[PDB]
Amino acid sequence: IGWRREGIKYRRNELFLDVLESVNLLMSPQGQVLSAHVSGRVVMKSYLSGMPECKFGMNDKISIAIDDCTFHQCVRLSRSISFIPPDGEFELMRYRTTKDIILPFRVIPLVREVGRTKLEVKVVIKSNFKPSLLAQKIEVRIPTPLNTSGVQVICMKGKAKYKASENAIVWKIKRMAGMKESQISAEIELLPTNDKKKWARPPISMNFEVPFAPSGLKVRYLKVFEPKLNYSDHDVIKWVRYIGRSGIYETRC
Amino acid sequence: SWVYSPLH
Ligand code: NI
Repeated sequence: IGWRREGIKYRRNELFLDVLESVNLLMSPQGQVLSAHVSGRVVMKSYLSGMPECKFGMNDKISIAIDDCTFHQCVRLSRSISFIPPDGEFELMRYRTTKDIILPFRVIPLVREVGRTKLEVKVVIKSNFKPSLLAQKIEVRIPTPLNTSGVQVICMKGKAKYKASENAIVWKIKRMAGMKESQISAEIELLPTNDKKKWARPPISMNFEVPFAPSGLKVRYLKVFEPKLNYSDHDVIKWVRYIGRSGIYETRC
Repeated sequence: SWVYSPLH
C-alpha cells in the first residue's frame, strides 16, 4: 500500500465520481451504423478518513456489456471491484464498449445538385434521449467543395458560418433537449471546375456533450467500509456526474 | 463536463 498514507482524516467524508465517455460513430447516409464504440473511464475523487475499503458496483451484469478493462493498480482481482482508493483524485478504470450503445444524435443529410452551378444542402439532427436531458456544445460541420465561391445558410436554431479557409459550414447550438429535431439549409455556390472527378464528399461531422453514459452505464453503488473509525458507509456523501462527449461522430452523405 | 448529483 504505497499509494495511500496512514493518518488521513476528514469530518465530512465525501466522494465524487466522474463517468467520462466519448462515443464514436460512423454512419451511412441511410442511417445504417457502419461502426460504433464507446471508450470511457471512471475518475474518483475521494476525501475519506482512514483506510477505507471501497466497493464499486454498476449495471453491468452484462444492464450493459463491457468489452474490455483496465483498473488502477489498487483494485483487487475478485466477483466485484474492490479497493482502498488513493486520497483525492485518481483514475479508477478505463473501459470499452461496442454493444447496445446509445447514439445521442442522428444526423440526416440531404444533398441535391442544381445544374453545375449550385449545391442545395439540408441537414436534420435528432436528439435521441430523454426529453428532460439537455445536450450542449453542439456543433455540426458540413464540408464544402474546393471550388466554392460562397454559401447561403438559414437555420432557426443556433448560428452558422461558412469558413472558407476550412471548407466547412459550421453550425453551433448552445443546448438541445432530447427527443427534438432541427434543420439547417445551405445553398453552396460553385465556380466552374474540372468536370472529370466528382466531389468525393467528406462525411458530415458532429460534436456534442450529454449528461449520461452513451454506453448505458450507471453507477449502482459505491460502498465504504472503514472497520476502525466511528464512521460508516451511511455517513459518506456521494456524488456522480456523467459526461458523454462525441469522439469521431460522422455521417457519410 | 457537468454538475454533480447525489449518487442515490
Ligand atoms: Ni473535486
